[PDB]
Amino acid sequence: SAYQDYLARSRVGEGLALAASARLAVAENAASGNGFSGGYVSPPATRNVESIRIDDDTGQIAIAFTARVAAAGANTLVLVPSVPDQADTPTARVALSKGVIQAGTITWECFAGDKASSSLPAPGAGPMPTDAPTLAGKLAPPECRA
Repeated sequence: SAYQDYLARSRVGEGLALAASARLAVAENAASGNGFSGGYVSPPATRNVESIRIDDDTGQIAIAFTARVAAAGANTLVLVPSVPDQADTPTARVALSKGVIQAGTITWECFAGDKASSSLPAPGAGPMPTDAPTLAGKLAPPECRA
């Protein structure tokens, strides 16, 4: 129902905001050439957010929501970071490179479970999720959707 979607979307948006902590951790580790989950302490679990985790190799962030939001196994959103292949007049986007000093601006793309390709502006597509998200796009903000 439209009303049920409203409840879920509000809570999913809160989860995405709470994941700012992880986006900052990934950026700090990228700036120092460290594994991207290094030093990251996720905030307390809430009634709506079960966990926020960082992939140490790619910097992808997985947000798992509680059953208040979506069923188990259909409850995860993924945020994918990328950088331009070169800062000046890029021709493509590339996944983060573990161990490399990368202090430039990171672009994050949100993927819900039904989003089958990257949809970023110039310089083009970002990487796909490593672990696939499972949250239905209808429950997520529009830029996470197919």
